[PDB]
Amino acid sequence: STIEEQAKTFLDKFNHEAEDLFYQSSLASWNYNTNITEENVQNMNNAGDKWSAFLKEQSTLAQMYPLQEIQNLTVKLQLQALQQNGSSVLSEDKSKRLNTILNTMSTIYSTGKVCNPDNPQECLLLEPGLNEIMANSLDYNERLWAWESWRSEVGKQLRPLYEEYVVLKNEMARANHYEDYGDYWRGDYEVNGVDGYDYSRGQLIEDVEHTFEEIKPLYEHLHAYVRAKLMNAYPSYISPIGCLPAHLLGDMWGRFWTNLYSLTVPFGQKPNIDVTDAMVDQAWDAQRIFKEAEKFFVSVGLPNMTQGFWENSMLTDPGNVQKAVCHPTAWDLGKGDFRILMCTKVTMDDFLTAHHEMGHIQYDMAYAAQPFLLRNGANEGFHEAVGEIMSLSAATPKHLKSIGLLSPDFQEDNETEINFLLKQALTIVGTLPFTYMLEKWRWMVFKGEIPKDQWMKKWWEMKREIVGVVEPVPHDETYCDPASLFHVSNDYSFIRYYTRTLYQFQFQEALCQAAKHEGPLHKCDISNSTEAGQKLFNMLRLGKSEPWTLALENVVGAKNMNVRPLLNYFEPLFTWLKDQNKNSFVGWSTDW
Amino acid sequence: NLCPFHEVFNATRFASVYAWNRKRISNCVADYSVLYNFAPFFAFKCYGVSPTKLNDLCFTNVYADSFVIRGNEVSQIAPGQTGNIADYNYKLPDDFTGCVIAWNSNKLDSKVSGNYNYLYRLFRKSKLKPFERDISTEIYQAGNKPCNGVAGFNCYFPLQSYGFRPTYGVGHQPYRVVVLSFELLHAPATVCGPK
Repeated sequence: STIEEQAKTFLDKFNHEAEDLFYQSSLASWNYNTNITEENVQNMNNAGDKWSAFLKEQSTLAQMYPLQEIQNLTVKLQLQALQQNGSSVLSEDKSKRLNTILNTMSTIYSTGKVCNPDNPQECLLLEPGLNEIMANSLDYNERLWAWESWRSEVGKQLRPLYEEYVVLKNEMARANHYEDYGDYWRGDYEVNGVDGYDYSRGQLIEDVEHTFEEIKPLYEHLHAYVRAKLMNAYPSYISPIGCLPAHLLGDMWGRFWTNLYSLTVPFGQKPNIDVTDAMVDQAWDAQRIFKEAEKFFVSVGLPNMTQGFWENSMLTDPGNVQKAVCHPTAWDLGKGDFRILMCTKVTMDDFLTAHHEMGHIQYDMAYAAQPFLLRNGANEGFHEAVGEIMSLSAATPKHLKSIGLLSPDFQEDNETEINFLLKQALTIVGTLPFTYMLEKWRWMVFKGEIPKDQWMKKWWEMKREIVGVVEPVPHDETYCDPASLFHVSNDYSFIRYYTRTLYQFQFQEALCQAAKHEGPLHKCDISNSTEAGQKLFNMLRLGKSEPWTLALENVVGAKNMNVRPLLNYFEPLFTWLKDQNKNSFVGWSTDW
Repeated sequence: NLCPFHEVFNATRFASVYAWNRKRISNCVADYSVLYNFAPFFAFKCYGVSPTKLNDLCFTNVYADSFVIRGNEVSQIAPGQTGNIADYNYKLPDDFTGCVIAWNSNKLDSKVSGNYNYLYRLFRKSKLKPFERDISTEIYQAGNKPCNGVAGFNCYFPLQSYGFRPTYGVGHQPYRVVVLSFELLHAPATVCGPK
């Protein structure tokens, strides 16, 4: 007859049934992912409904228990994870309506159909066709018309759905004393735990704003260089003292830049370091491709994937024997199950995604000690960061010729590797102002300084003042742009991407300070350093148990976000990029 | 006299942890060689006896137990070690004499559809005495004022299921374990070593 101990007993009773039903749900999800048959669809739907129903039942059981002044500082965080009843806190009619709305959101994003008036019946859709047209064609007017028409036909139906989405989710956040849905998303970063390691919302948005402020000049000079190369290519319609439209930015939305590599490459006499010619000779297969990744993780000190998981995992697409999804996934089913699922090619893009997925699996090995309810990263963004650290090490020529893969004569020099750093700068740097811009838009719409009707002017003003992109045609509320993203219809936040970038650069700086291989950050390796493996695995095993601030103290010694690793990594570029970038206009003009 | 360890180790049904099968040995001279002859074993570490002195001393009585546990907690069956299966289901003596055997049973003691057969108990009133066995509906009535005995809200059942799937990984697959306890009471002669 003790009450805190009774709560602990309830925690045990929850977690045991939760794990042995979550395995049943996730195995059915994997069976759906293996062969597409309606038996698997029915099994997955039934298992998911069972899992959600039981989760709601222990959620009610946890909500009935008192929470005031109950602390082991670990059980308390488990109950903070389990207190949330979901969207059924209000009248359930509006919650079911909201789920129906989200289903409509996903379907209309999946069917964002646009066709030309010349051939209305013969046309292409968003995912397979428009992307390859953008990545291949360089036409100004055709891409502009396709971009504008797609955004108009999307925004005409995406405007009111979001407009009455925000008003409902305001009161949904007002339940349980939160102020807005952006504040709820920032409460994923909340640490109301042990004192001295505190973390709240206001200094979170302050940290994001400040870190972007020290990010800003490097993006500004990369933007100026990119616009200089585009003016070297296409100088006619756009003035060289202003912004550029988004439909020459390599993507319709602008959330990537890698498609501009072919247009904006300097030092073109040396194509990039490519060994794809040599698996005509070495004839490497995907299973042993995984085997060098496993040898890499044993080399740094981390444990290896157990032998049974080789026949658990799917290492090759089925082919014509049946159809399946082609998406690199790291399935942690539960009960110590870890599978890798992708349609495996032989190129280094597949090798790099293999390293990222193996990092995901290895982190999943690492936090296996904690209970089921705490089996996520210390924040929302360590999963996509741990694999991203391993993505950097395999890229350098030193790793390829240390394992003897590269021809020995290449190595590195003064003339090269700018062509390697600018590829990453197009991959990594340009994403950060875009994610900061739109997520600040969404959070400050939730803060309410924007009127709900007038969502276009502060959009375009912030785009000119942060990422420097100009609309060529003015938009009213019917021509709704920001809802057209992939993740807006799915209601996902992008802070995981900015945070994973800053975090894995801090991790690269940290793990290059415990490996003795000293130099500029890009040409240093993680391979075979036992102290580095100890520091990394000390971070990795924590899970959600201790707060993420202490998790990041375990490796770098700094609680908050520090962009100095990013600046040091991209500064070998920055000694040269701004020097070639001089004698041009600097900054964004709002008039253009 | 050869007594059949062929029924002790190799069988069809082993019970769960809350009811270990207690088998007494007092009328045989057992061939202590199956530990090398049967199978490669997960656990041969044991506090009690050494493989050299198993046959040297004339041991008068033997007890044998068989059940199945998780691969993570094979080392948990030991004197001093604490946890929800050691000190609540099967507690070892502090200076227990004997050697314990464990083998992976994933080959046949696991169903792909699932095996909701074995159970384990999560809470007695306190840590149970070693070699104390209970099989009862011990409904841990967690009432702020008590659950009146059966079939209601707030009434947490003691025994938790032990679901089994061969798709699991090492450390969570089934691992059956047999223990051999050796006793000499203030006793006459019942069993002696072979010549």
